[PDB]
Amino acid sequence: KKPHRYRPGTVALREIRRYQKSTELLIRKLPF
DNA sequence: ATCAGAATCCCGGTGCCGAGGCCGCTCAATTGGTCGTAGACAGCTCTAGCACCGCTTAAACGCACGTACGCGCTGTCCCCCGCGTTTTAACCGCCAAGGGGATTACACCCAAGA
Repeated sequence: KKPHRYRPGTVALREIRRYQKSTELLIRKLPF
């Protein structure tokens, strides 16, 4: 059985929704 | 149409540092009184805004015809989409460099200061 693999476009929108719902700082603290 | 699959939301559960309630003053807010000038009100004016006519004309709309920018569809191969391996951004215990107590056996005698 071939392992699960999302088509190009699903995880992108998932990350869009996740980062639009949360307001945490996306840039790291020490490098900035 | 239909199922297997990893990804996502809500519920026991918990406790802790952030959110919330209380006390003493004391320095800012309040009261009362004396100056007082910038603000409210009346008056003159003429310039500036407003409405309308005479004569003029380049600007704006409808007509004629096609075309080239506008847009759907096709062939390609590409470089991101996504998973697996450590690693590089720091985080975390024993070497071989010196600073020091210790010694010069055991028992006895002589001399000379506080």
